[PDB]
Amino acid sequence: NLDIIGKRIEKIKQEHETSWHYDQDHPYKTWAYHGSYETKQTASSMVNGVVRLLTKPWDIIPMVTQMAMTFKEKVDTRTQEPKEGTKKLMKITAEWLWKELGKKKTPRMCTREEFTRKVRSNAALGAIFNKWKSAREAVEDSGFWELVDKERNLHLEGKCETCVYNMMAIWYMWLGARFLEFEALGFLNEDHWFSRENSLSGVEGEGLHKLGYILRDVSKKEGGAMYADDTAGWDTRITLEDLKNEEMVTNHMEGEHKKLAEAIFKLTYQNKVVRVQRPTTVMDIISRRDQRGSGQVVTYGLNTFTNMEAQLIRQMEGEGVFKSIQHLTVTEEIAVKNWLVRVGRERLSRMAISGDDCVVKPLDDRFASALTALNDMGKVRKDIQQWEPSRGWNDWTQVPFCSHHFHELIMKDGRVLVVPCRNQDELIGRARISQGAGWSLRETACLGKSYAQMWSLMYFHRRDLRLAANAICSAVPSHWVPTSRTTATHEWMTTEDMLTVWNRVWIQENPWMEDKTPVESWEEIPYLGKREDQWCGSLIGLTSRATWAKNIQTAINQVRSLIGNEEYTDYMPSMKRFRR
Ligand SMILES: CCS(=O)(=O)NCc1ccc2c(c1)OCO2
Ligand SMILES: [Zn+2]
Ligand SMILES: [Zn+2]
Repeated sequence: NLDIIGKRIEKIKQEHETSWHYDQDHPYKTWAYHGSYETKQTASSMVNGVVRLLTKPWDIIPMVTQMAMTFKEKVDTRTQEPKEGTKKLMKITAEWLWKELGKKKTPRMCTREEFTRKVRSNAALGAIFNKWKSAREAVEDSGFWELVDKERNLHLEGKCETCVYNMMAIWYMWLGARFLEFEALGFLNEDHWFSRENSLSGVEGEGLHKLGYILRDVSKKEGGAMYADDTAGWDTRITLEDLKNEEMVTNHMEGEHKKLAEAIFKLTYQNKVVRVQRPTTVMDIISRRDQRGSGQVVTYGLNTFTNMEAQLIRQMEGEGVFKSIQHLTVTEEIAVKNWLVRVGRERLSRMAISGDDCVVKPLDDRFASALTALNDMGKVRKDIQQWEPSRGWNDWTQVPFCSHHFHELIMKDGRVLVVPCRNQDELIGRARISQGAGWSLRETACLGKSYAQMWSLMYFHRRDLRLAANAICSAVPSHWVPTSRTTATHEWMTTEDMLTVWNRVWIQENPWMEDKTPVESWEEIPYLGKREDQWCGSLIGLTSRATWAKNIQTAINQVRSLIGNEEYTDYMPSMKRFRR
């Protein structure tokens, strides 16, 4: 308790000595409370005018228009200690999994140089505003690095002063604490520990154009249904036993790195200090030992790790490797170890795991009712009763993964595309939203262009999105560079011709495409069936959509008149209906 977190608490106390009060009407039950102090402040979603003016039919669709308008009683819950059998299953599995992930990789520290480059190219590192304005300024000023140095030597000493979370559920830290996290644990992401090649279950770096092909490869295995169970609030169900199995990656480290990594896990992950906005407006300084509250990129890799572990154990339960979670007998331990050594890698290859999101094709359907370990680890399924067997999927094209489903699409020349899809109202509603202040018209146009190029590359098979993408690319000056403020692979972020990028992604670099004959025009690139396009939210067949398509040059010219006298290209004649 207070020996590890007290210093951080002590320091915050003295910075607000005029306001410190141990409030008695504090709402916390599962968080340890320490005190309050005086503050007063809060970032709503803004509309992208360029995308909205070129998507007029969706102005009257509430599922689109409501997305631009507008659980902290789940963070204040507790997770029971797993049983002795469960804790043993997790420890054996975690030990084995870190070794497999480590066979072809070397843990190493990430550099000030690597960190500096990251900040000088807009990556959502989740820092705060004070002493310097932005991340860019702090990184050039040598004073920062002396503060970083002071904390760094404190961590080597086994102590912490400034590594404090700020709730808003996204936990921002100051850039310094973020650096020390990245230096110790960035290697998991920077060196692709959760690539499919390295982890067998993972999809880190894979790209939305690969995920369908990966699910179709899992479908080819002999076994039962495909299970895709969502966890209810994964980050809140991370136990202290989970955080200790994750820390075992430090067993693979040496020297300084081992000590620096050990301090991130001990001082910031397995003990936390957080400041929260309460409107009754004070700042509450609360602590807890468990739950996930790391940088979003370390969170992704450790979520993937612990999800891989949890699903191998659920597979062991289905296959009868152990009888009960109450207690592992000495000979069950050797059977579990032996299962891992004998079939562990095969069983990883039966899964696609993206942080808290999984798809599992088990050996058979005993998996569906193998719920004792999953429930006792705290990984309780969403939208199904605790002990009701899982509903599996019989067809890989129906399975949900990373907010998508996947279609098999046959080109007029016989070649097979596996394409990503989701309800079209979600895609159009997201492209009509921006975040943050001070957007110029040019910056808004360049964000519209990023969405349009993503649609041309990933959702070309949706009639409405290929037309809207062509319209936006026609309305934005041809040489203006697509932008984003918060940055999977992003091949649409480019000024290269989108047909050339489509050829590179879907033909040249596609390992599931044997014939490498380039496509010569957009008209060779197919759509979903008309009925399937409607099922997935198309407006084809509506009067509003027909008027929009017919009159699209008038909408393009409205946006061109607002942006002014610039160089534009007409992309509409890439589509048959606008080709005379
Ligand atoms: C290929 C470019 S397009 O999407 O603009 N034309 C196809 C189409 C238009 C109207 C329809 C339809 C299909 O089915 C019902 O009404
Ligand atoms: Zn610290
Ligand atoms: Zn679809």
